[PDB]
Amino acid sequence: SQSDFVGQTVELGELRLRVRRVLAEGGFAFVYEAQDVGSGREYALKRLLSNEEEKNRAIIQEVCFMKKLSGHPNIVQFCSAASIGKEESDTGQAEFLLLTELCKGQLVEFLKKMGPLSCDTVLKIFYQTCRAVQHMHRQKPPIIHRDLKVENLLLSNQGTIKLCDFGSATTISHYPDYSWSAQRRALVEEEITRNTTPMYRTPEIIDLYSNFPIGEKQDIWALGCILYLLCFRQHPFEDGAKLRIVNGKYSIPPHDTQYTVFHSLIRAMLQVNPEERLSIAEVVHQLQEIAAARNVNPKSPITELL
Amino acid sequence: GQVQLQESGGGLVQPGGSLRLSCSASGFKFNDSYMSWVRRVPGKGLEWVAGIWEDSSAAHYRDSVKGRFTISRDNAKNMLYLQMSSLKSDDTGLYYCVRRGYSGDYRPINNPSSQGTQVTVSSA
Ligand SMILES: COc1cc2ncnc(Nc3ccc(F)c(Cl)c3)c2cc1OCCCN1CCOCC1
Ligand SMILES: COc1cc2ncnc(Nc3ccc(F)c(Cl)c3)c2cc1OCCCN1CCOCC1
Repeated sequence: SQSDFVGQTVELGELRLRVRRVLAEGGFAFVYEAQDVGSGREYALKRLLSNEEEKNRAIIQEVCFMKKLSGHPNIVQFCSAASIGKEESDTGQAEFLLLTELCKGQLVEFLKKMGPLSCDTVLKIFYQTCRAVQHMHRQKPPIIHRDLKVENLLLSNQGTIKLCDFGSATTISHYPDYSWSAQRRALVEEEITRNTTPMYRTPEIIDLYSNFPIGEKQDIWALGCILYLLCFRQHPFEDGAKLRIVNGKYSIPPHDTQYTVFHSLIRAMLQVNPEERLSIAEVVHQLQEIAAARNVNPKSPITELL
Repeated sequence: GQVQLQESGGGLVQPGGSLRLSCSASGFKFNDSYMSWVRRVPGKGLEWVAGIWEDSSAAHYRDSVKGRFTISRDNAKNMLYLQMSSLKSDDTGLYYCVRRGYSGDYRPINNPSSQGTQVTVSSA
């Protein structure tokens, strides 16, 4: 049992980790809180037991991505990883161990625990998120997260935001072409819908006859929805109406005076055509000018959430 | 749950001198908790100093205090202790005891709830 794994001591290189708690249940791979008996340092440990080579190469690519993104203040710090051959495993299930730094918890958790959020709070939250994405798009080749939601935003022990789950990421861009046959468009949409959830789908992955590019601009749409959620406490496409996503039909609260400064960014990130959406660099620049004109350091720890 | 931690034993101490901190616990199971001492150094913030396993099988310290400090515990009385020796001016701070350990670069998991005890390493 994945729950009876608590109390076990896992050896990972020089580390001898005691499994203390269950942090998350993903069905395929639990996430545990682990503590080294030789140093006392605590970690988060992801453990995959699977034979399916699709999940295996997924977590292998997941590891390589984190090593590339290591050292960034807004991305969760990679520690170590190891895999055990199916032949040599204890249960005869191929074992993969993924170890990263331990955070305080999910942003969502520390959100509902605390009237509404001030503009300075939303500014720090969103800016530190966009810095993480910016660092991913800066790589060679660029890294596209594709699974950007508030559930994947963590709050560090320092009080800053850390982006965490990179299992869905990719470095391949897809450009629907004249040479794309009618059934190729059909097969691709199936593959996307089986790996996605309605409310998080983008216009470019719903209509595959629009010839919209499917790449980096996906994240900007996701960031656009995040900023909306941070302000108005709801997803702009929560109900999952695919008719409203493709047509970009959402509604900013009519008489909202509190988050007026963010209306320009929301409208500019939620553009149906990816080629009309702001780049990640343009997003950061506008945020920095908002922070400068509000006398706020956007990289500073968010004490309100602590 | 209610967590009640209370530190004491600090005060004005001289460089190269010694001191002995203590902490009482209640409202949780002290026998099922990795216990740590953390300090709040002025101009630096919070940092992890020392830690001990729930069964005292392992004791951990930060590099700047190894060999000089000694942590211990008594589960029967729910008491945590820190024996400090060869105190340097850098050891000056506000000391707390917390549950669980740390992450990354000596950054504590649990951010103090108690008032803590003051430790001042001064040459009078
Ligand atoms: C103490 O709180 C956490 C610290 C964490 N520190 C680091 N990483 C986390 N998640 C995570 C995410 C993806 C990964 F690949 C790995 Cl290795 C770890 C963490 C998740 C944590 O909590 C998980 C949140 C899932 N909760 C579980 C309870 O119900 C609401 C959903
Ligand atoms: C939220 O997750 C996704 C979003 C996606 N969003 C857009 N496109 C995807 N794939 C894709 C693949 C081929 C194509 F030609 C095109 Cl156009 C798109 C996506 C794939 C996604 O998941 C791919 C598989 C990720 N899992 C992670 C762990 O389990 C095994 C692999």
